[PDB]
Amino acid sequence: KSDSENIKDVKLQLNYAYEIIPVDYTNCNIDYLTTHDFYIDISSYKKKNFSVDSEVESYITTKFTKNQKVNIFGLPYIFTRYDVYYIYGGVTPSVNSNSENSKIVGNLLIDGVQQKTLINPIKIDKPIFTIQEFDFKIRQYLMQTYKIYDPNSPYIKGQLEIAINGNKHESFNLYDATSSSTRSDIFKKYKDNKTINMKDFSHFDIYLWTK
Amino acid sequence: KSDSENIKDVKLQLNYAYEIIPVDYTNCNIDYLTTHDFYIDISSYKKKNFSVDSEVESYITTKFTKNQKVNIFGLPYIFTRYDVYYIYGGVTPSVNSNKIVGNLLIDGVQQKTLINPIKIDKPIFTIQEFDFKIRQYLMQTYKIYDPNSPYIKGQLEIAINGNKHESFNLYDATSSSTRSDIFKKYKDNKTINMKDFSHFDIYLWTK
Repeated sequence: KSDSENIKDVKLQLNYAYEIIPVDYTNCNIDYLTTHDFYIDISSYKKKNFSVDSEVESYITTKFTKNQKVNIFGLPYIFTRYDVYYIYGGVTPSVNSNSENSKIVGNLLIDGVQQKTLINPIKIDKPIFTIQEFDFKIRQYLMQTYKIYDPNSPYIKGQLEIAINGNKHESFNLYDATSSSTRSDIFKKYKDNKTINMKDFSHFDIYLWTK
Repeated sequence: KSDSENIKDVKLQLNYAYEIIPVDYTNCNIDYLTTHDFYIDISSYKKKNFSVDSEVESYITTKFTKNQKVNIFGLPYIFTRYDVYYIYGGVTPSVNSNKIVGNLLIDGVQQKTLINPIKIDKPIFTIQEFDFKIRQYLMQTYKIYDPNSPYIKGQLEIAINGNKHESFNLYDATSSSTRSDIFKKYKDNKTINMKDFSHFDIYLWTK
């Protein structure tokens, strides 16, 4: 009865996955490090014992050390009866007051043609941030503004490209899911804990396609 | 070639709606009050200008006053580009101060007796907070809103000392219900004093 039914279901899974409140805490202590998990304390914020378990890919926790202060910006993929938030990656070194006021500019292209230059569509206050934080915020902006995950929008393909000084153009599929994808499935990509220093950030490009 | 689509679609809307981190803040200043909205400041928490707009039914904000301190526990129903959380109800007075037990029955057979599946530390709390925590307990433990679970009907009954108990439908959604549709019930800002809370009873059915 249709040839676009699948992309609609894919968009539905993405719209649901990203319509969420992130785990956002700054200047938190790394209580313990395992081969693939960060165990971070956020008890001071909660006023009761509470931690965050950030699961990552190999050789990421080795970049950190116990009792180092870090910032957390991760999307929860599951909830349990315990006072612990479960996220993938989203961990960066906290190196200052975390009150950066840097300008974020980007280009929005649809079907290969520039539509507008986005000025501060999103805001990031930390000097070092994860692509997860940038990705979440930009998708939310796109969801709210261009309805990119609405079944009635013409967008069925899209990429987010982040330009970093040194020809490093990170590129991510904006329609990265199947009709069966859970938040865990969709967020697993963030286990690489990919991080960018705002000072190395040049701009970003959003490529949306209708065919 | 789809079977039992309805109940599954209803469960899906609910599963989507309740799988969220709530707007939870304590000792917040009421910056402004309109006929149906509370505009509460949470900037000190967000380390940036940020507010919460709690929409409620008539004559609820009239029970509060500008600059009174309140606690917030509400479920966001929409996200926008602005630094404002949008919820229904979830507002209680912050008190100088600042024992949940019940049973669980499935298809008439009591499975859990006198359990404390959730925790609320406020001496006064909204039924919204209680309801959210109970549903998360049920979603986590029994996957009550997963289309592949057998639970298709349910009631959450709350007993209050010296008062009539109240019962709430746990599958209160249609196949086209948004988060706003499902959370609209919380606009009554129904609240309970912990000291008056007696116990609860959860009933689930597969038939």
